[PDB]
Amino acid sequence: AVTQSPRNKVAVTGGKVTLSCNQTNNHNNMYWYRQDTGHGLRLIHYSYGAGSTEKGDIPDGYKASRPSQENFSLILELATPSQTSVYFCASGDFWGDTLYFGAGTRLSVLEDLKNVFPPEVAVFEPSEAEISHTQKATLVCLATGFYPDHVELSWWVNGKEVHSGVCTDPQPLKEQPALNDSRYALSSRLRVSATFWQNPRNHFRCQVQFYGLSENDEWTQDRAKPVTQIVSAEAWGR
Amino acid sequence: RVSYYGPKTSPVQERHFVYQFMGECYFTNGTQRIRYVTRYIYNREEYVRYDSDVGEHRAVTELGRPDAEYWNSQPEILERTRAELDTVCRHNYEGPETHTSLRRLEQPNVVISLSRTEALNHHNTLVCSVTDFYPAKIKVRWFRNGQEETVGVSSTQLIRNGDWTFQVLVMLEMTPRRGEVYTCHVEHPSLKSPITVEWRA
Amino acid sequence: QQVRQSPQSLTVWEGETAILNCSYENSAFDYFPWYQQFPGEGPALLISILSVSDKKEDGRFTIFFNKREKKLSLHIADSQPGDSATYFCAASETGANTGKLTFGHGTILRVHPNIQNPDPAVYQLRDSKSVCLFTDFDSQTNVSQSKDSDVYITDKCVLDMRSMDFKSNSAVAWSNFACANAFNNSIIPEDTFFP
Amino acid sequence: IEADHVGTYGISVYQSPGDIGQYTFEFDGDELFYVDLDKKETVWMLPEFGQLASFDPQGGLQNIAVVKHNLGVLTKRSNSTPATNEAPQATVFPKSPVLLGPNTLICFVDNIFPPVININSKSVADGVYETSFFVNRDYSFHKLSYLTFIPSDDDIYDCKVEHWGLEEPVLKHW
Repeated sequence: AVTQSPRNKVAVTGGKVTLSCNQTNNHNNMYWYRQDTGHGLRLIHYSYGAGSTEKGDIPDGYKASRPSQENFSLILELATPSQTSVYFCASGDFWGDTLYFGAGTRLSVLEDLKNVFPPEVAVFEPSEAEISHTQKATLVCLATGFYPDHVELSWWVNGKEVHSGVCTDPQPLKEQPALNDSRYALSSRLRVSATFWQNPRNHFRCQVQFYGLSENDEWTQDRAKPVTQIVSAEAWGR
Repeated sequence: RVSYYGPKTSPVQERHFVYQFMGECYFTNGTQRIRYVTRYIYNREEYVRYDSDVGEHRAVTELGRPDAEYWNSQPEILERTRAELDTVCRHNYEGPETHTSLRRLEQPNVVISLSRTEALNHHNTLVCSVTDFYPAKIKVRWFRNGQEETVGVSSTQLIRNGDWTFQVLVMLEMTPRRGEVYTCHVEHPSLKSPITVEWRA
Repeated sequence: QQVRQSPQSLTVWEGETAILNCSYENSAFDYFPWYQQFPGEGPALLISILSVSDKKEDGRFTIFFNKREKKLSLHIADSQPGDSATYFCAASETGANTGKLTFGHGTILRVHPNIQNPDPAVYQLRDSKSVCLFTDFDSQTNVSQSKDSDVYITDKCVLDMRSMDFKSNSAVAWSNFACANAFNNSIIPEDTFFP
Repeated sequence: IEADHVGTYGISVYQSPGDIGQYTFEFDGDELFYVDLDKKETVWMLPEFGQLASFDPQGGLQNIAVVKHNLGVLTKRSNSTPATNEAPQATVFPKSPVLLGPNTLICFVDNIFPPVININSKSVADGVYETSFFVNRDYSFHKLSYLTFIPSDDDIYDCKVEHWGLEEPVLKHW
């Protein structure tokens, strides 16, 4: 298929950012697209084969490199805040009817690494009314005060990830929708049979995967560094 | 504007090595008939050919063994190339060619000259050069005092200049007698009436 | 040259047809693939059509091509909620051997779950060291953010307890506060429940 | 194979080492245009034909990518048999009638293979204009080299041709 790398990156304005892409389809053409709201998919660079790179529609700020028939790589020599977007890699045969895309990369170019905050996850137990009116028990999870929106939320009932009766919001919400650096908050749900929630032998856990800094960055604040870790909150039966 | 379309070279699965691809479109009577031929050349050894008169990739050498057999299997390749007779040939002829090459008409430039300095009653040669004309169809005839002189007339072959213009020189053996009027006749499809340049003895 | 897709986003109810349109300027276009992208992953080919034909039907999805007005239309029938995504409309001039594809801006699809027999209610949950919960409401009602700031009201959601049925909407509001005023800035059903 | 008009659309020539390529368009012996492979722009022979027609220079870059690919595969399929050199030959003639006072000199080299040629007994280059390689039926190539000149009795001109098929360079005087 097509596996972009890394899937999430946070960087500072002025530094070098190098996205990479590998393919196992024996294709000859590779492309680098960026997706933005109100502007659709845009072509940046592409390559007909190892050794040659051809400019796309928006090649400014990026450089291309096709050192292998399987490898294509972007290069942000001088990063800017205008670059933050979701970048995509693709490929297709010559005269290739179809395009095989990658999974996607979320890039966040920030001016200062100060506003990078991990999330605070909390689980709320269902109201006794819903247990007595609907025979259902809805747990709600809140991950608050995090930046940027590079988070993924999972539930874990009895040590195994669940999907039946689960909901999460489409996109996060800004706590102060007027600041350029407003922290985000995402809400989720989990509904289970009331008789299954009243059994205290079952535990309900709420796990957030945070994508922030890496083990090769410099943290210059009294606060703890916002590395990529797991934030979890758990409740039990009653 | 109009669109020139090139064929889709089908792909394959101190020394020097050369590879070449062709896409020949043979037009007769306009688009009344077209024959399409694609040629794959490696080191001046044509090894694979597709001919619209055949309808199937054929091997021209033992090196064409795989590529011909392969391109015939996957119809996404064969049906594409087969159909290139309309998408590349007919399209180019009926489209961009009519607005360019099949519309170029350049009238010729006719000048007569004496190769040896004029000496009355002594034999000499006249040269009627005809330059810068397109297409190639042209007929040049020599007249002496109103009489088609075909004897002692030698014309060079058609000359390709390479910039969509031609060139023809037509030498005439003659002897200047005072009063004689030598005229060069040039008939070309880009001339509403034949051009006649004279040379008085 | 450019390609346009309208409307920028669409919302359809379950079991009924969605219609996503697309128009192109360059008359030389002949290949029209459609790429469907779900949240979190890249786009993948859904259905294509060549200018020679007027429609290719692939079960639920049919494209209708109009060479005259240079217009397109994708028809999704008996749409299930698994279709809510973004739909791009691409077009390439195959004769030009470009390799470029030139996508449209893409429409966004939202499939409303067909609800029947809902009892809309508002609950309050425990901190388990406050949150208001508005569940089991019909999908016809649209939720709006609280007039006040600091009132953190989220957009609707769909829950599907695979075991017993079940389609159930939900929306969580919280601040730093009484639940009877959470959806005050929103059009709530007159027959809601407030314990 | 005779016909009235002949279109030699999509001429793709590649050779390594050197990664040398070429993509041209011919019609009735004359070249409509070539594609500049380093500038990624179509360069027409006749500028007039530029305003009347268009060709996406990207419709070749890809073809040459296919041709580079097939060459690498075929070089191995033949146990790496190198190409045979070929002795070129030139013929020099003027475009318009040479009147001794305006004119340009053309050197027509034929039987060129491989397509690597270098075109008053002194190095001169006023307004030289070379063309891309033209295809021959024998799959060698020919190429023309214009020269912009003014004729005078004291002045004679030559055409130098450097090729691997020639043990030493040769020249044709005019």
